[PDB]
Amino acid sequence: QVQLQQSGPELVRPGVSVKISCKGSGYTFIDEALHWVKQSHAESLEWIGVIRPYSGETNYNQKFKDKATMTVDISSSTAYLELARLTSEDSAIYYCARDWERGDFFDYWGQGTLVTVSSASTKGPSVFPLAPSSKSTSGGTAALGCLVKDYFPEPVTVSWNSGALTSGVHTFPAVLQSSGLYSLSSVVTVPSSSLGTQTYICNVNHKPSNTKVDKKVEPK
Amino acid sequence: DIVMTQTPKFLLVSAGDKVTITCKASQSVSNDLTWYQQKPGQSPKLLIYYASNRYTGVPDRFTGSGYGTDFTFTISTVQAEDLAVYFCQQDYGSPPTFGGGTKVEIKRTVAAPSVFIFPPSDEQLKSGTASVVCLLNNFYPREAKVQWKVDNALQSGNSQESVTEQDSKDSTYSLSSTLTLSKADYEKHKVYACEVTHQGLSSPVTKSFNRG
Repeated sequence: QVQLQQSGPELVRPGVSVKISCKGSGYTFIDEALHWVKQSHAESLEWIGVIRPYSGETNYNQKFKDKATMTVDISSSTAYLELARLTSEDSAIYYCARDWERGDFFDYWGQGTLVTVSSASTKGPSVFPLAPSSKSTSGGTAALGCLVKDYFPEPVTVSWNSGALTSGVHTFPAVLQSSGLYSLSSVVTVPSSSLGTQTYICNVNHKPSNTKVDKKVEPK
Repeated sequence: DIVMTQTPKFLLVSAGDKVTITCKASQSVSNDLTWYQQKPGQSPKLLIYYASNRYTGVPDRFTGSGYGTDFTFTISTVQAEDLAVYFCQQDYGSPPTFGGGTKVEIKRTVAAPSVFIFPPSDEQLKSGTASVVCLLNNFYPREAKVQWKVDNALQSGNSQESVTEQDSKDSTYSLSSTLTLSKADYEKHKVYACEVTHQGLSSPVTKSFNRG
């Protein structure tokens, strides 16, 4: 079916430009307009503009025209959004979206691209075990986890057993530490009897540092 | 530009009950009004277009009505998985503009947290820092008070909390509280304790360990 695949998260220094992308598949790319939408804390959802690949026509929200530029590569089925002279107010999730030819409303959305504008350097996470013990058992269930510490920028993704374990998993929202680095934990509750038969591995991926780390969490 | 005003900002509703969300436009927008649902960590999802038409595959419990400036989104019988921020959006005048969102929160019975404590790993101590993690699992309501004691001394200014979004199936929350100490300070003390106060508990619950 119709899919909009966006490029990964980006850390950008203030005053530097960034170009993010959106690849469409599952339809005739040239025939359909693509829209860009910003989502931030301060201003919620805001429409940035629309590009029509078939004609090359572009239209901008007047608020965004100065700093945003839309382009497309029809051969690679990819639309691009360039954002210039970034400031902290530009830190946001940016979506591309299709309309349903019934006006400017959006039936298919990309997964979003997180842009962080900051002077702080990229740092990949340190991943430590939260080992199950008797101090983390409750009847026939034990809690265990991974501490994903000291990284920048957001986001990280965490899975368990390469996605084979999803039930009972809680991955906490990251918190910004006094150091200016993010930290989070991901935890899971499992049968205490499985602790000797099934191994538990957390898979921690931090795209801005191009790191993937797998940590086996065992009773200490 | 056309300003879209959503009310309420927040609502708390029990499963099976009705949700009514209103969107008001700064000028007439005909029937050019759309409603989206946005669940945590996801892109918005189209539910209602042309003010009152259900988009493809959208359940019958979701409806929209209105014309002009005053619009209504309804969940007739809300389900636990319907927790989300709902947005209205006009596409009558350029630029298309969105309302500020309504966050739909689920009410359920009180559930006490299960509390677990985690010492720092030996691997971490090598770095000169120790993190102690206190986990409160699967509780309701979100309101909770968590305190740290180190050799019975109350800690202040060296811990941070994180809370999950409400679970889409059981409507509960989980919370972490993380205490950050230098390795030196961690090694100077013996008893590490996390104290949890919650409505589902008759008195506070403490989980602790002894270093070593």
